Amino acid sequence: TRAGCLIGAEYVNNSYECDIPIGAGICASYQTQTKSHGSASSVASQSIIA
Amino acid sequence: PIKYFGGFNFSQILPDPSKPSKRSPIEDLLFNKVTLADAGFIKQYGDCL
Ligand SMILES: *[C@@H]1O[C@H](CO)[C@@H](O)[C@H](O)[C@H]1NC(C)=O
Repeated sequence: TRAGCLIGAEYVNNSYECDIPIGAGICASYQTQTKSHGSASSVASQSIIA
Repeated sequence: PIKYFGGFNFSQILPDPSKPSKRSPIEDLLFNKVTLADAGFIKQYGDCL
C-alpha cells in the first residue's frame, strides 16, 4: 500500500470502521473469522486484518 | 443523481464524475496551483520509486 509493506495482515474487501490506523487509507485490526467454516478463533492465517 | 437545486449551479464545487481523482473543477484548479513541492497527485508518491 502507499503507506508501505504490511506483513501479518490480510486484506478485507469489506469496510469496517478504523481501529488501528495503518495509513494511506488502510486500517488494521484483530479479527476472529468464522466465515472460514473451520476453526473460528484460529483462522488459517495471522489474525491481523487490514 | 440530478444536480438542479433551484438554479444555484454547484458544478464548479461538486465532484466531477468524468475524472479519475473525482475532484471538483475548483478543487482541481486549487490542486494544480499549489504544486511547488507537492506533485498535485499521488500516482507515484506512494512508493517514490
Ligand atoms: C424538479 O427538480 C428537477 C431537478 O431535480 C428539475 O429538473 C425540475 O424542473 C423541478 N420541477 C419542479 C416542478 O420543481
